[PDB]
Amino acid sequence: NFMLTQPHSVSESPGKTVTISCTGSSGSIASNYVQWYQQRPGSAPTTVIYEDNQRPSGVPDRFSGSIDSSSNSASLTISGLRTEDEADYYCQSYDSGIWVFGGGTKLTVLGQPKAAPSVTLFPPSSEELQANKATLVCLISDFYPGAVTVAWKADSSPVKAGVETTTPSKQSNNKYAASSYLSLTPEQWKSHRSYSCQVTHEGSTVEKTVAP
Amino acid sequence: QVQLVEWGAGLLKPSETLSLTCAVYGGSFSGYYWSWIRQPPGKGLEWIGLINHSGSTNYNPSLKSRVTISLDTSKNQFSLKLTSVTAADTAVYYCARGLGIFGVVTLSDVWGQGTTVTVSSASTKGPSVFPLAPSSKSTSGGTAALGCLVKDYFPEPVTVSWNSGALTSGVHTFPAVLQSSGLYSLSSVVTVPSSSLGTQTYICNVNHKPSNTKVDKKVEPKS
Repeated sequence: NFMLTQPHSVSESPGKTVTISCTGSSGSIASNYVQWYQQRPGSAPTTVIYEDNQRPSGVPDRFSGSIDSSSNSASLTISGLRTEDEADYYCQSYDSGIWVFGGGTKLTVLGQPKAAPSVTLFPPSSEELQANKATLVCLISDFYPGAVTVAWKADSSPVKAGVETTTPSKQSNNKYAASSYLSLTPEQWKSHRSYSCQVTHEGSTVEKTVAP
Repeated sequence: QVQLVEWGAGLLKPSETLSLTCAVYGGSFSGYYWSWIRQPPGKGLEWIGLINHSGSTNYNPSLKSRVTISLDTSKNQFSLKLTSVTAADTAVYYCARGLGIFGVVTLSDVWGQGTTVTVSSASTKGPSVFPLAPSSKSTSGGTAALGCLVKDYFPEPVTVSWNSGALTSGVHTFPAVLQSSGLYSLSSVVTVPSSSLGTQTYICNVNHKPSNTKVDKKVEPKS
């Protein structure tokens, strides 16, 4: 059961050198080549790292890759981090020939100062009990870079019943707004005592608690 | 100019078999490998089955019981067959070039455009509009977020307005989310100032053209 994983986001300003990781789980990545694909939004995948250290014709040589067999991780390196590098980065490994991929990596160029997100939470309204429905509302906005992960809680315990996270879109002020929603039932709303929503923005996370 | 195309039906039902085929341009299959790769929604690509000119195949262990890839060397194509399609099978399917040796592809230069396959059996439905009330307290920042929640509709799209467009300060529409049961959901909120809260009217007007659903809901601070 070999699988690939990619970091959700990395923050780095242009002019620096940035790295992107991809670590195997069950097996060894030393048994197959790694191939890295770049996916600018609205475009098909195209290779950037090729046979673990080569690049195809036309790609600048600054796209460097490597294989680390110590912890079974692969690295995508961009030396001259450019504002035109914004794309989706994927890694390749073969599991008896499987063209498996990771979760995806969003690398953004910092042209704006780091923004601490503000999170507002809304428990299901009273008009939802009569409809035999329940759903926690978790709104996050005004943060950059716009890529966070969300984990629901049920009486201080992980739950993944209805996790529905869609991409943050562009705002008016160049910022981004997150999305993550927990679909539920009225019996489950009153069943517990503490509901919360968290977002791991970069390295620090802000959470609030709502109770029925 | 090596080129590739895929084709097939864009809508599939549960418990059905899924059939595809990719065509090659400007070459042969003799020592030229081909893979069928898919993009699950919001996830990375993964592959199911390969073939060469003779007909030997390698399969995905997870989809082994549901994969059949065959070559048609006379007309120069290769076909994807996916039996017993489930909700987890939603993706867009890609055929890619392959050069290699002894079963492992050592070269993937060009990629197909990809064809869209939908796996659902959900009928068209009207949204269930849900207003959401904030804590109605002057928080750390003097911002009051009021809005309505849209759920259980099919298919896209839906746009949410505010006071017939009169309010525009805190209006922020979103893309929709996917409920696993076959329906969708949306979100809308207004970030009104805390001082101007409690007495002013906040109403959202929802539009679902496929279901012809127009619902007006009023949002209140607290009760």
